[PDB]
Amino acid sequence: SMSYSWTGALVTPCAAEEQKLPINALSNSLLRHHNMVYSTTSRSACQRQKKVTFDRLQVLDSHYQDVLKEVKAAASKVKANLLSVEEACSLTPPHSARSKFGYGAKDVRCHARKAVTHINSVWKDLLEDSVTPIDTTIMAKNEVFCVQPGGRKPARLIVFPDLGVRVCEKMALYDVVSKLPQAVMGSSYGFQYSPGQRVEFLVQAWKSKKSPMGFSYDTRCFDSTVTESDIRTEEAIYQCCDLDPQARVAIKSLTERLYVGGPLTNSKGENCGYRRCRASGVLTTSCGNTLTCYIKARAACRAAGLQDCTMLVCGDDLVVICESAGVQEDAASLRAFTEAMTRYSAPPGDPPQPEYDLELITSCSSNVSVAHDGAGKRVYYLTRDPTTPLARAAWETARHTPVNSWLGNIIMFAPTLWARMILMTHFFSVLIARDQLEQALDCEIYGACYSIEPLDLPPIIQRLHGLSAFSLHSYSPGEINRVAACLRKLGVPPLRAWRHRARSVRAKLLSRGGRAAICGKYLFNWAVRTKLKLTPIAAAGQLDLSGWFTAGYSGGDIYHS
Ligand SMILES: C=C(C)COc1ccc([C@H]2C3=C(CC(C)(C)CS3(=O)=O)Nc3c(O)cccc3N2C(=O)c2nc(C)oc2C)c(F)c1
Repeated sequence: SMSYSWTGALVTPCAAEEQKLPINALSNSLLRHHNMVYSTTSRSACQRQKKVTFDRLQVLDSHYQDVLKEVKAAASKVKANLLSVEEACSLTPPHSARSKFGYGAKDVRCHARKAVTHINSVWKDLLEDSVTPIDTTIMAKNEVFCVQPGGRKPARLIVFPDLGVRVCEKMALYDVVSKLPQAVMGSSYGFQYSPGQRVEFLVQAWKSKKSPMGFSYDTRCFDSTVTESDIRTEEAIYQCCDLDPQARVAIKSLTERLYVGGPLTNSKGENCGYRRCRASGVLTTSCGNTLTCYIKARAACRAAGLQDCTMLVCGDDLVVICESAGVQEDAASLRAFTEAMTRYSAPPGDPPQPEYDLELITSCSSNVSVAHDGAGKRVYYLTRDPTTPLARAAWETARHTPVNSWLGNIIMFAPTLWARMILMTHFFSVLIARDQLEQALDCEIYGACYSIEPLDLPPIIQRLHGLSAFSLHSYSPGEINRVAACLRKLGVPPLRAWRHRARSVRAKLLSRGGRAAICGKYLFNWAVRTKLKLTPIAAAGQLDLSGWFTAGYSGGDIYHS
């Protein structure tokens, strides 16, 4: 079966799409080489369509079936509930795509009668029709990157059903996709961990091995590798739970009418083609991808003869750490792993490489690195190449965007050199300049949208990373070099310039008192030689962070609050 078939109609925009980073004084103060920063647009959709379109050959075997049985057995212990229309409405993001039926996200969030009447009709139709494919829209994502001269990445494609259907997905499946993944994959389910917990997991997994070896496995176009049988298997797993009778009907209908495939319509209403793989923009994308990746990977580890594996799975992202059998044996085992994954429909982009140092493994864009606290104690933390974060931060300074990656990056990468010295300094300075310090902003954590107050960053950071996040120094030479080269590449001022700026920002924050002063004291202690004593933040204990690290929701149109 082909992942997609196409009619020749274009993937079309629904508004003008700005291509190049605009010139703005505040954005330019972060990053000057604006010609190297671009947004993907519908203009490159054809290139992406070509890449994501291929035939899937899938052959399953006894290891695969053995793992599937384990998963179904674990699922049978789960109880999940329906959400009410009101509950589902409250999970809809404020800038969720408008319905084609005359209402938008705001109407959903305020339980407007036109929205609710339509939602109720969609629900009824799910209960009454289990077969007619549901329409989806195909759009080109507008995402910002820095050039790497094949130059520019083509746009990723998002495929999503109508707003009314999305609310019904929440009613049928929000509780399932929030509970089931952790229950059936246990410690391997990556989205249950804060950043601090994720680094603890990876480090302990590595340390526990006599002679560790690890790798990341990069499936080429994972969504396109997911077969109709994969998606029906997911449905069978969902049905192992104790569910409400109406949920069972809706879940089957959603599977058969939406998740397994369906027609692709552009923003002009034209038929673009037909999908027989994973939809990138449905509630079950993260759960389904994670389950499918886990099942295939766990089976493939057995096929590969890998010894004492520890896996960490987040959607299509897979890390395995295991006991080395020797260099040639390990290399052969990774070839066998790849052959198994390939048989299961998931061949690699880049072939996996065995790594014998933890820092060399990249997972969810990130690698483990080490710094030191004030007493010379090694502290592990997750970092990443800052290029994309910085490029997006510059864009988000020049233009108002619905969701701010910069805030998510500060939250998730708070212990890093670059988040601390550059992102914190820049954004506190911009927020002060624009008189926006007190304003909550939308960002994403594991794909769910949150409204977060920047003045709450210090206790958030303490909870996610530990108090040491405000005291790290003596970073690794390789990390320092990577950041430095990024700054030269992008025309970002050097770190010592940011330090000078941070001293001013800090004094301004301290002068304001309250939460602002806590931001000055804790976030910018690094910028002064005469340091303040950083004691545990009282507010940290009081923060309700329930649901932050429960499940992944990228593509699933979820808002938490
Ligand atoms: C704890 C760590 C420090 C390391 O582990 C992480 C770190 C971050 C995420 C979140 C996020 C990001 C950007 C952020 C921070 C700005 C927001 S985020 O937390 O949602 N990036 C990434 C990646 O760069 C790579 C993979 C997945 C995601 N993420 C997704 O959820 C996601 N899934 C899809 C299909 O696409 C995306 C963007 C994650 F899941 C795991």
